[PDB]
Amino acid sequence: SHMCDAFVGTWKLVSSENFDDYMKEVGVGFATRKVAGMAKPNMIISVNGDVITIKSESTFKNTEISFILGQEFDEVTADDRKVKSTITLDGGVLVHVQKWDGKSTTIKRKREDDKLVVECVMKGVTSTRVYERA
Ligand SMILES: CCSC1=NC(=O)CC(=O)N1C1CCCCC1
Ligand SMILES: CCSC1=NC(=O)CC(=O)N1C1CCCCC1
Repeated sequence: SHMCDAFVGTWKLVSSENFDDYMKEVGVGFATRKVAGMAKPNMIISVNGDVITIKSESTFKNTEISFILGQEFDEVTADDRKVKSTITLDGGVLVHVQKWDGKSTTIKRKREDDKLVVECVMKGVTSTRVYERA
């Protein structure tokens, strides 16, 4: 058993704010922003030993990352950036940093009440996305 337990399960998007703006900041093109912004993903978090898996399933894309906390990995994002990612647990929050082309973005995932809150930041543009158990 582990503190990451609080994240495990199947989650459904219930609200999004400022995500088109965040995606613009990151450099996502118009057509991708439109189609990804329409997506209503289900997000499946699981843990097997030290390996955490986060899967997103939507009509836009079905993606998945697996990782060990603190240990860099290379990720291809749904908008086709090739980034170096590191995810750590800080004070109960999963902190995901992606670095590419001298740029960086941080994605925080946290449990608040019965929700899983996703906060995405690029420069000083923040987007908040709220998920509930499916
Ligand atoms: C735009 C949909 S993708 C997505 N959306 C979210 O709001 C949270 C989340 O973590 N993901 C992905 C990221 C890549 C790994 C699998 C999950
Ligand atoms: C909520 C995290 S956003 C995110 N995280 C990733 O780890 C991969 C990825 O592809 N994305 C975005 C990128 C913009 C297009 C929509 C998905």
